[PDB]
Amino acid sequence: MLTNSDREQIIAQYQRGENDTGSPEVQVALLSARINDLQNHFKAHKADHHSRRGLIRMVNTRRKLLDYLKGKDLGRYTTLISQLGL
Amino acid sequence: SMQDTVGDMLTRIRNAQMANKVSVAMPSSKLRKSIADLLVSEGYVASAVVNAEENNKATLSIELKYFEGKAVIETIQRFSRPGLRQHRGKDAIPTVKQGMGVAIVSTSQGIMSDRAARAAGIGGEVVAFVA
Amino acid sequence: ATTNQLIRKGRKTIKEKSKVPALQACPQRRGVCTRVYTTTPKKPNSAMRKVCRVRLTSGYE
RNA sequence: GGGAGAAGGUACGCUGUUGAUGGUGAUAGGCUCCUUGAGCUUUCGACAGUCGCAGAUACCAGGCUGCUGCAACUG
RNA sequence: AAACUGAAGAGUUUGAUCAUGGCUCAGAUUGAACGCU
RNA sequence: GCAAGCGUUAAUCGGAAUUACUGGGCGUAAAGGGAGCGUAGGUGGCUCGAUAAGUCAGAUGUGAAAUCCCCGGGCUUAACCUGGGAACUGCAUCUGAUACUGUUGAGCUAGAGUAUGUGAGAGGAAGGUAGAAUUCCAGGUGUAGCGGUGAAAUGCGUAGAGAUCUGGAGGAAUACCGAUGGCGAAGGCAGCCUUCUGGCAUAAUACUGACACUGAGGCUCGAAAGCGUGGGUAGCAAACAGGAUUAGAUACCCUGGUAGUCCACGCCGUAAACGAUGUCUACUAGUCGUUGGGUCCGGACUUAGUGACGCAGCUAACGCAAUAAGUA
RNA sequence: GUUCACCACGGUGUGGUUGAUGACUGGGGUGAAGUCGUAACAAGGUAGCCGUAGGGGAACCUGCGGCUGGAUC
Repeated sequence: MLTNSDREQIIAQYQRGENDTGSPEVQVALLSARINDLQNHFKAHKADHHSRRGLIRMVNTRRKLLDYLKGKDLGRYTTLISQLGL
Repeated sequence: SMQDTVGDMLTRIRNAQMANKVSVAMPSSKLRKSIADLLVSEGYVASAVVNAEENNKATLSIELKYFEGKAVIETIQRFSRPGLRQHRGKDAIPTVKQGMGVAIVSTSQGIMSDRAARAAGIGGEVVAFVA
Repeated sequence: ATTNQLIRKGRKTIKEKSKVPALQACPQRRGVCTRVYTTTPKKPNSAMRKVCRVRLTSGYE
């Protein structure tokens, strides 16, 4: 998984405001970290379809938040995807 | 999801009237309060008050009427749903129960009765039929 | 059948074909009897009904 | 993968003009480098003319299709 | 002044029933044909 | 009954609400996609403004005449002809209104999410392991049957079976717990342990601020059987062989028995894949169970499921009924 | 007038789409004093049905999984 410590590290890096932990930036960053970490699990467990269902839902949620953020403020979206390599 | 706020309010009134409820409360909006005000002025409901609650919310509470055991609102049907909106001209507004009912019309001069819109020579969205 | 479904797809009235194709939408039609015979009716009835096999000007037999 | 060069078409000589283009490097300028490019040579084209029966003119250099039996094939 | 007036069903699945559902019929129309007159 | 016509045939609409826009349906009559994710599209919370595209109204121009309809007029009447209207639901351009939809600026938190603590679970994937049992192999005891059936027989057994005891090999499944119990989107998922891992439920606070719903195509997953390749192979068992039963018996019953069932990796993409009930919202008497929480004082309330009833309402009826087939 | 350019007819080759016919062959229907059975409806005499596989003169049977639209319990 991701520990509480590195989850809070990601939160702190992408804080738009003080202890917000809810903006599209921090949400997308946390989803990105979780997906990139779960890649390790699914390389060793290819037939884990029940877990892959949740990972696909993570991908879908990140895509929804990225499109919403792009439609809201395009500078923030172009900055966020550049930071996250998307 | 909930995508018909007017239809939700009308269904709340209809279900409470079928359940013989004294009053029905719902989340308030200005359009809902206007429709309730037209119902009060038409005499279909006893009153409608907006109580401003916390968190910038409000509750519209409507007191219902019952005459001779039966509900005063014999029928209340949404006409122009979100999936199919209906707009009519001054001489095209549908009459409800030969005129003994009310067609709620949202015109440019506000939300009024179909007979009021006909008197004003105006048209608009036909939102509901209440009889 | 929602309003959107009706506008996207629509309603379809299939068209019944004529029960008398050999007339070709004519009141009558001329032919030559290629056979004059009799035949027996369906189950309730019994008779020797008089039939003619006729080739019409429309190309049907 | 193929069948396939399936089948079947069209152009093709010479003369003049002309566009592009590869190589090599004289000459100048700053066993080497860069720019420039004389002369020589490569490859595609275009346009105009011209002669004959005939321009891949000689030698050289697949005939091609349809159905069907057998054996998978190279050997 | 007026142009603002308009809406019928029946038969047939069953021992019988209700529903569904097709088929059929009563109307109007025609650049019509045919039969009798 | 029509009548200088009357019937028939052809043809269109009607009746047909029988393609249902007006104006139908999909639990069982035909009809919910196996399930989900999602693209285009459709639809979409609250408050204050802007705009005026949709919308509404007015003006103007046009919408040929004829036809249709209304009021008249002329043929002796009528058909017919004719004057004036009405209409031609339309389009264009300006003007005005801003309730709603569209486009926009700002704000809000109630829909939707995030962080943090606890909890339940046969959710998934990879390994390992345990004990009962079967089968087989090898021995000890022992002797004449075993097995099977409605009865039998085939079969096994005097080359020693079956039974009983002791060792060994191997595969598969996981008794009890066990529960209209739980988890999962469905398909599904039960010994125990570890590793990797998804979702959910729950308390409070903080946060984002409409980020939503649904979804043609598309993709993913998807019982069992089946297919490819390589393993494995105890039991069971299509096919198959035999014995019965029977007129026959390509069956049911019996004795055997190979594929398959198991594993790995790929196909397949179907099921009465069912609740024969698409997803998501809100609202509408109640009563009694049960699973996971939570908060109070053994009870009470509340939550997310999962069941049995039962009003109103709905239904052709059966029945459904807050887990609707009710109201939208 | 000549010549070139454009171009209609006409020609050549190779395909596509489609109609009618075709020995033979497949299923579908209709027809009566037929032949063989008796598969379904009752627990239809082995509950039925669904998917799939194998088998069989034929209705069908058998395995695996599923459903109740199953009696009796």
